[PDB]
Amino acid sequence: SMSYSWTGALITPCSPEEEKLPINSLRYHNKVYCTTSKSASQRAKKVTFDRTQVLDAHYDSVLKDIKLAASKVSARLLTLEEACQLTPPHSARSKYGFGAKEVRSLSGRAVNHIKSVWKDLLEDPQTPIPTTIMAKNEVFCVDGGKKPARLIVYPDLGVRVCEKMALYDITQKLPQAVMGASYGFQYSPAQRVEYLLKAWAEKKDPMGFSYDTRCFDSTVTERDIRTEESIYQACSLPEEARTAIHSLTERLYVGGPMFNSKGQTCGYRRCRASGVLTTSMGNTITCYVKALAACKAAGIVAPTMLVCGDDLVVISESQGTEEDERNLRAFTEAMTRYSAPPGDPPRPEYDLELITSCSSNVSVALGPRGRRRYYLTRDPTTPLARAAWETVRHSNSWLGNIIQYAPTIWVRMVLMTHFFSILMVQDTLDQNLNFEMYGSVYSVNPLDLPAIIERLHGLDAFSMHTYSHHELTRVASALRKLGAPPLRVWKSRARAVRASLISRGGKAAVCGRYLFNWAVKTKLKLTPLPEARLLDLSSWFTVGAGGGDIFHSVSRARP
Ligand SMILES: CCN(c1cc2oc(-c3ccc(F)cc3)c(C(=O)NC)c2cc1-c1cccc(C(=O)NC2(c3ncccn3)CC2)c1)S(C)(=O)=O
Repeated sequence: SMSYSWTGALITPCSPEEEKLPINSLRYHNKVYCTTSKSASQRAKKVTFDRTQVLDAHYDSVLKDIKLAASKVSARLLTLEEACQLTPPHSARSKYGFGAKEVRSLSGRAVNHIKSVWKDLLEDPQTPIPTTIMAKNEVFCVDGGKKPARLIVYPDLGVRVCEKMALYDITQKLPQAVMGASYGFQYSPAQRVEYLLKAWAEKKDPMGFSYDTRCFDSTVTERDIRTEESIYQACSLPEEARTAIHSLTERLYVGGPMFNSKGQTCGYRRCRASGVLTTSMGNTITCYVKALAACKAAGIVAPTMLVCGDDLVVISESQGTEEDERNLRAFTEAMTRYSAPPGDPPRPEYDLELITSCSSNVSVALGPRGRRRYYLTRDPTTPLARAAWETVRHSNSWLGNIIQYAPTIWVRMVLMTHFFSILMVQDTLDQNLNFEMYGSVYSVNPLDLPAIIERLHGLDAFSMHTYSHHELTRVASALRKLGAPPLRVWKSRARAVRASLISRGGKAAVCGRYLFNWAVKTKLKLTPLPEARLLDLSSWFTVGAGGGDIFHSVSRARP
């Protein structure tokens, strides 16, 4: 069927929008742009297409294996209170006279509304649950042609809290149980790099590829979503959870009406809703089922897979150049029949460093003893374009980028320097900041960055040097494109930021010493941070990182 039908009503904004920075620094005015609801119709057309799905014995066999693996899981309902605390503080307010603040504080109006939503899920398994469709306002660098806005489709806040009560515990247990080491979200960046190097090394002759599905959410069929429900139902669950999961599947996940911000009927969806709890989990499991079945259909030899939502990497035993091309073509044809055709056809790679996945590539630099250190990086154009917009306007993406890409030269020299300088000038350094990342929210105090970085990337993230020529060229090109200061200027700025941080003492001084050790002549010998050992970041290493309206925070476990 068609992924979407449209009434012709526009995708409308809820708040005023800006395509360009106001000329009210104004050095980036013509270097950056923001997507708005004005390009929503162009995106709507791109995400609307017919799906045909033909499954075979390879798909059937893999699905039977997943269902048996899911049978081992036991999951429980979350209490209303647990689901309320997982809700981010600025999650889109309900249409029923309450917002995330009232949800988190367990106010009478919010609680009573959520209880009647839950009761309604138990009593009615069919009435379509309305959704809102919105165009995202995201920043990119001017370069072919302006990117149209991405679209999000979500149910009301009351329904979102109910999804957590029914399925949150499943999202924390089911993906690892059915996918094992293939489940991408479980790894910190250092552990992902370790897994990739190990998978590459355990091949007699390694060949790898990334597989980019064209608009994965739209390729997800009604049958794929009802199959996801049957994988959920294979778990040992309380009866109440089974009823609510079935009702959420038929009333919301399989499809339903979409309304614009004005309350006008906008369209009808027959594919994945971008803004529901099960998007990240369902995409991960469904991508995994299709890809493993396609590996079997193609004759991919000894595959090792890594899956994060719709991002997929397959590392296997090379069968020779001609055979590898033939097997990848056969892999693409099988993925196409399963309703997952590619954007660009996959290419066999014989160097792990040449594979791009989740917009990232593995790069090499040297450590304190001149030993090789592998890390994930990416083109910094979009992170730097967003940092420029957010500095000119207010406050976010910079914190998410610092955390994910802490060992990169562009984070160390540019992002870290600029944002620690802004934090001190604002005198709002010792505050927890909330930042949005793929539909979920994280609360991090910047003063805790050294311990967080050590836990995620290791102590080598503060002592890496001799970055690659490709990496240095990519960073210098991005800064030039944006008309931003070159790398040579960031060292002098970092010395000042480091001095200011040290002069403040305490945690601020630890940030100065660890994060900016690269900027000084007389390097200190950085030792492991005892605080890093106590960190509890359990929720961070789950599908919750890829979406689902989840609030993640930094906890500290007792020894
Ligand atoms: C999204 C970027 N990253 C990633 C880079 C990656 O590179 C490959 C990859 C590259 C090359 C290759 F040959 C094979 C594979 C990935 C892959 O698995 N492809 C199948 C992959 C996944 C992520 C990722 C995705 C989603 C969440 C988090 C995530 O939660 N990140 C953290 C975080 N995010 C926010 C807030 C706080 N913490 C840091 C934990 C990571 S990265 C650099 O962060 O590891």
